[PDB]
Parts: sequence; C-alpha cells; structure tokens
Amino acid sequence: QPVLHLVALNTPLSGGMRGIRGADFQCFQQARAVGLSGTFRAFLSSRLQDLYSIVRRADRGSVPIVNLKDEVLSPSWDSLFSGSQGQLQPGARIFSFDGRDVLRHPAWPQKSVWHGSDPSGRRLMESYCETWRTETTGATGQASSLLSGRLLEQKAASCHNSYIVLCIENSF
Repeated sequence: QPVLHLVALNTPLSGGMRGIRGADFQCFQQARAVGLSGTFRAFLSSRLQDLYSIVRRADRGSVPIVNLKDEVLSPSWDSLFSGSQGQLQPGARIFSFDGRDVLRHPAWPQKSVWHGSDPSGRRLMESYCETWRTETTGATGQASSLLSGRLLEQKAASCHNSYIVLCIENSF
C-alpha cells in the first residue's frame, strides 16, 4: 500500500530559511538522521515552484498522506488542494522527525505552519517571505493555524514569527 509521509522539521523556523534551498536541505538532513529513505522536500511554495507540484504527478491522486507513525491524514495529495484549505480529520497528529507531537510539545510555541500558497497550492509572490529569505517584521508569509485542523488556511503572517515547517515525501 503506497503512502507519502508528511513530517515536521525538529524546530520551528522564521521566514528567513536561507531560501527554499535552505528549507529543502533541512528536510534532507533531518530525514537522513532518522533513517528515512524517501525524498523529502519542504512543504512550501517558492519563486519557481508551486507547492502543489512538489509531489510526482503519478502519486497525486490516490496515495494516502500519513504522518511519521503511518496514521492516515488525507486520502490523497489532491484532496488537500480541492479548496477545503487542506482540512485534516479531527484528532490528526503531526510528528517531527525525532518523534514529537508538534501540537502537544512546547518546543513549537506557535501552532501555525508556513506554506506561502493559495488554497489550490499555487505560489503567493506577495506572501512567501521573499521566497523564504527574510524574517523582517514588515514582510509576510502565508501560514495556517494547525489549531483549526487545516494546513492551507489563508493567513498573512509576519515573517518574523517562528512557525512549524513541514516536509513531504515527494514520491512513493
């Protein structure tokens, strides 16, 4: 049964992530540290990339999305970008690579997730912290409150905030 893992980085990050190459490298390093074999990319839109396109086309329609512990979060990647704003089922849990529940652990003081995307997973050039290069208070990035059970809520948040960053396995 194919599945794609959605896992959080071990620490929150502000909008200044050294760009998408920086965020992607963190996903690579942290997955490798725990023995995960798949290819993990940061769950973020950037200048040249829409979040929606990060998962291989063949795995977008019918491969369930699961957390680190293989608990099912969504029936497919496409389901998240239907316009529901990435609604997860109640009680859904998201774990970091080292096994901590991001909602129950104090290491993530703010339960919001950076994404820089609209509800269909397309890039928001005016709201992605200058492609994740700045943490200045005046700049914004599109983020979502995990407390509301959604991954793609449309909140423009100051880039100076330290939020949860997710990594998605790009293919089974």
